[PDB]
Amino acid sequence: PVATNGERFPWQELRLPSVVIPLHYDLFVHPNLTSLDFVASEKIEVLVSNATQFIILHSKDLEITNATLQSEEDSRYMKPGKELKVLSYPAHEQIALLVPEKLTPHLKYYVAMDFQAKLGDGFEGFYKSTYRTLGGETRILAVTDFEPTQARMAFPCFDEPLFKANFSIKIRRESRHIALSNMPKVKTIELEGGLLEDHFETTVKMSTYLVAYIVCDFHSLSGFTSSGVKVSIYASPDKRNQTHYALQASLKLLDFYEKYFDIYYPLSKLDLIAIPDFAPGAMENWGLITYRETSLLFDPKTSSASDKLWVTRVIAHELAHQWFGNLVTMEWWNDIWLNEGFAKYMELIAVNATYPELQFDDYFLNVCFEVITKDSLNSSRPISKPAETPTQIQEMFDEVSYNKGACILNMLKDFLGEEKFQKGIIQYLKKFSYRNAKNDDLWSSLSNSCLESDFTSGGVCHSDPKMTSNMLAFLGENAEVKEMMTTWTLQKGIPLLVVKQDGCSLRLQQERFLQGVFQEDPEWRALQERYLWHIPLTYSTSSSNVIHRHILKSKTDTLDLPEKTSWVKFNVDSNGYYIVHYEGHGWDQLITQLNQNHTLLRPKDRVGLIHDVFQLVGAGRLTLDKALDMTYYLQHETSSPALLEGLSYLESFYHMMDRRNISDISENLKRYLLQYFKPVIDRQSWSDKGSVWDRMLRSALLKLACDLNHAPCIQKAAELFSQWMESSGKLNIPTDVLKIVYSVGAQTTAGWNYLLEQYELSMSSAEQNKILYALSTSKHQEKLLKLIELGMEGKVIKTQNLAALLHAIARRPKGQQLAWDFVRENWTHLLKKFDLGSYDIRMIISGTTAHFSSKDKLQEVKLFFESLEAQGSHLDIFQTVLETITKNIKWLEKNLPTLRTWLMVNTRHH
Amino acid sequence: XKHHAFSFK
Ligand SMILES: *[C@@H]1O[C@H](CO)[C@@H](O[C@@H]2O[C@H](CO)[C@@H](O[C@@H]3O[C@H](CO)[C@@H](O)[C@H](O)[C@@H]3O)[C@H](O)[C@H]2NC(C)=O)[C@H](O)[C@H]1NC(C)=O
Ligand SMILES: *[C@@H]1O[C@H](CO)[C@@H](O[C@@H]2O[C@H](CO)[C@@H](O[C@@H]3O[C@H](CO)[C@@H](O)[C@H](O)[C@@H]3O)[C@H](O)[C@H]2NC(C)=O)[C@H](O)[C@H]1NC(C)=O
Ligand SMILES: *[C@@H]1O[C@H](CO)[C@@H](O[C@@H]2O[C@H](CO)[C@@H](O)[C@H](O)[C@H]2NC(C)=O)[C@H](O)[C@H]1NC(C)=O
Ligand SMILES: *[C@@H]1O[C@H](CO)[C@@H](O[C@@H]2O[C@H](CO)[C@@H](O)[C@H](O)[C@H]2NC(C)=O)[C@H](O)[C@H]1NC(C)=O
Ligand SMILES: *[C@@H]1O[C@H](CO)[C@@H](O)[C@H](O)[C@H]1NC(C)=O
Ligand SMILES: *[C@@H]1O[C@H](CO)[C@@H](O)[C@H](O)[C@H]1NC(C)=O
Ligand SMILES: *[C@@H]1O[C@H](CO)[C@@H](O)[C@H](O)[C@H]1NC(C)=O
Ligand SMILES: *[C@@H]1O[C@H](CO)[C@@H](O)[C@H](O)[C@H]1NC(C)=O
Ligand SMILES: [Zn+2]
Repeated sequence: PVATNGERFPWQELRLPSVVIPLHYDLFVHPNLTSLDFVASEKIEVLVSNATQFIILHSKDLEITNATLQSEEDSRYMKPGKELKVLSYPAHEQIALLVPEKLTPHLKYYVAMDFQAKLGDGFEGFYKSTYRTLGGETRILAVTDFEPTQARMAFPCFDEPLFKANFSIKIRRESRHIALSNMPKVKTIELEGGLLEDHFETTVKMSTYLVAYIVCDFHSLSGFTSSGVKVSIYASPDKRNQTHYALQASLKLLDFYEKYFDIYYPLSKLDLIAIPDFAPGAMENWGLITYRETSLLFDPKTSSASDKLWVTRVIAHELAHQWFGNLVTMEWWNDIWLNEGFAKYMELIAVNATYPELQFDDYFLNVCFEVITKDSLNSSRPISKPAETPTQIQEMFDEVSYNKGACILNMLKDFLGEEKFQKGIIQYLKKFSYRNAKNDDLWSSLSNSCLESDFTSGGVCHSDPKMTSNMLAFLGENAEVKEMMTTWTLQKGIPLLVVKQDGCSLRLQQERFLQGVFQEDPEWRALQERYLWHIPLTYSTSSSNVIHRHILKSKTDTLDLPEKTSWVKFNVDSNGYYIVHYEGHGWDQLITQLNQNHTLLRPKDRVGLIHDVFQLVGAGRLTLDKALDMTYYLQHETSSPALLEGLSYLESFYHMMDRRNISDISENLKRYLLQYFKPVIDRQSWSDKGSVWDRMLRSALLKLACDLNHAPCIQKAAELFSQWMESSGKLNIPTDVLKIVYSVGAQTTAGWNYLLEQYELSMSSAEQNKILYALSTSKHQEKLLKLIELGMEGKVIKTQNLAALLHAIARRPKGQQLAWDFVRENWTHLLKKFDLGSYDIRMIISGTTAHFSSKDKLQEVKLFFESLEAQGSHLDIFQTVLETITKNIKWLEKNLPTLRTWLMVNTRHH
Repeated sequence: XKHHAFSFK
């Protein structure tokens, strides 16, 4: 169990020992941005719990040159001696410090080390990044990104989240740079040769993956929060203009979080910095939060309404992380969702409270629908789940940790009510401040939450409570909620609730929902097992808007309906993480209701119905003509979310058909959408006017009309593009329409070439983003390949965009094959650029394959994944893709003729 | 977050 120069490595586990406990790091870093390298040193105050001969910690790609142990409690190690023997075992990304004399329990020691490396050239660790000025200059910065396990690439340390420590950081630098880190600068001292040295305030207790530091020449705008935090937004100097919105939102959002959590942001400053080469969307380093420019920067001339929404989300997400993630950290990556599922959810609570005009509450169900896609296939995972390798740990960052965690939190907030739920949050954050929680710690605090403070006297909590039947009720309801939620986190999957109505005899069955595996299928029963959930149902009826609630704890059950009404709608507003299927004439009652008075169902009830009908089709519980029949009402629907839910299914089929050459069906879908929905599409201005929803309805519908080659639409955009290009940018395309205008513009070699030129000159990354989409809508293979090839270079088109670009090319008919070929003929090369690992590789793989729907393609993809296995290239996304392609195949052979027929029938009457 | 996706449209 041993490397490198022979000699046994004293330790076998990838998890570190618990024997030595870090307390404090002195960390000095001296980067040179001309020679693109750095020299560094550290001193780690450790406490030794049990006697040891060795210290195990993490270190990767670092050349350690000096190592010494000291102690003020253990005179054997009294200043200055002694040297440590250093042994490196790269396969666990560990090193061993060998001590001359067995360390003493309960004595503190100081581990000191010198190390050095080149600045990374790949998105992680302490790495090099570049940007372009308005003059055309090229500047360099050095930035850190450590989550999950890359801090060890920057300085040797105990790189696991449970090992929180104080960090005291110092940075030497040239006068043409500033240096930023987690904490405020205390002091800058002038050195002999003219260099400067920034000293930063010691951090509070925190995890290694959040340590951050940056050397750059960025500009900032500043403001103070109500509670007196200095919030600064940094960006390259020519872009300072674009940071205004971020300053405004982060102040407003930080204030809300302090009220909501009842806990102050503990640090005296908060920095948000727009990094030009940034792999993740954003990273929540405590006090120094890093973003993509597209995540932070906003520009009224070229950023759209949906750009604004996104920037607001991401800031909301990162600020939420200062509590969920930083203040309270998960014990180990198996509960990463404690961080991410929660930040994800706080987006909704915080944006809703601070910017209701953004309508984020109407968008949220999409968070849940996107997971359900993954969660209704066997290859899904439980929310909380073991993880060990860096690749495994990366894999935990997915729709299940984020969207599903958020969705089940939402479900529980609905159950407990806002007041009890926020109270649960507050005591959790307070109780675990500056250390760690695991899945159960969280469910205890949430299930034991006290309304109306504590409570009071002789209320249930706390002091001296009165023994009441009410008290007994409280205690058991609490334990109920605990049992319920743990099964939502340890069971993979989502349940289907099947509902049969017998006058007033509503009978309930629960079932694992399974996509493309029919009610009676060979393997269907084997996947049913002991999948059982405690499901907090809700429902209203046609004769009563009263919300009735009741917890289904077992496989089957019955409830009684006074008045024996027409329809019953389960899961009100879709706040529950489950699909509902109605037997008998239930679906016809609801569809009848929708065509006659849709308003009698709640707006979100409509969104969830539309969603469920089409899922169930795929589940073979309904036939495709039932779902298509529902979309008939959408002609009267003015609630944008349901309108867009419905449309998106019709649009999705069109691309599905169009991807194959099923042109007679795709043409009928084209004619059905432009004609049915002509009123709405024609109602839309080519402007930025109206409310946020108006603005987003517009870009949505006009994109759709332009995608179906609707002539007047294509004409208008073509005109706008022409005026723009002829005026050399001196005219303004309204932002909501920008991407559509550019892509129509890109259909000619002249327009295309012009756009690519604008790309290299533009100072709005949001604009660049839309341009790069446009170029990707090109019908010419020569162009799409050039895009791809440019992105390989990372010069003109930066490599943080390569994954998104292949994804964009692959989903259009002209691009899918080219993209699939490219990925297979350059896999080895893609891997030199990204971790296996990375969100990028996961996007590249799914982005180029998941849309496939033929047995042919299934074959090729099965063969490609089998091949990536050996080498030891394993990802969960392989199975997920195969089951997805399989889902699509079964869907086509099950429902395609029904689709063909339904459209032909619609042509006739009427 | 890496949910930069928002990848494109
Ligand atoms: C490492 O970080 C922890 C925080 O996680 C630091 O603990 C904090 O230390 C300060 C200073 O000792 C404490 O503040 C003091 O509190 C008392 C009463 O609250 C007040 O009268 C003093 O004027 C001062 O404000 C603070 O309570 C404490 N917080 C926690 C959670 O322990 C610790 O000091 C850091 N260690 C190093 C070496 O930097
Ligand atoms: C998004 O924000 C709105 C407000 O900006 C939240 O709704 C508002 O606050 C509460 C919800 O907690 C609503 O109910 C109120 O509480 C009691 C008991 O439930 C009720 O009897 C009162 O009469 C009062 O209505 C309140 O009506 C509502 N206000 C408005 C104008 O809608 C909403 O919950 C937030 N959404 C999410 C998902 O957090
Ligand atoms: C990075 O290394 C460069 C070496 O190229 C250092 O720059 C030189 O510093 C000396 C001493 O001040 C000057 O005499 C030279 O004129 C500098 N070279 C150039 C090209 O200007 C620089 O100081 C180092 N920076 C840091 C932060 O260590
Ligand atoms: C059902 O939709 C219809 C419109 O198609 C509405 O029915 C009535 O609307 C008038 C005024 O517009 C009201 O005076 C009646 O009270 C409504 N009918 C009922 C039964 O209330 C109405 O908006 C929808 N239904 C309801 C219950 O509001
Ligand atoms: C040290 O000895 C063993 C080894 O870790 C452990 O079981 C024990 O509880 C430890 N005790 C103390 C006081 O550190
Ligand atoms: C350790 O660092 C000092 C400089 O502070 C240097 O003089 C000494 O030679 C180094 N020792 C080793 C073994 O590298
Ligand atoms: C479904 O997944 C489980 C893993 O939980 C696996 O054991 C089983 O073989 C899979 N079955 C099918 C039909 O894919
Ligand atoms: C079928 O579609 C492919 C691209 O998806 C195209 O190359 C081919 O020419 C099409 N064939 C017919 C008969 O439309
Ligand atoms: Zn996050």
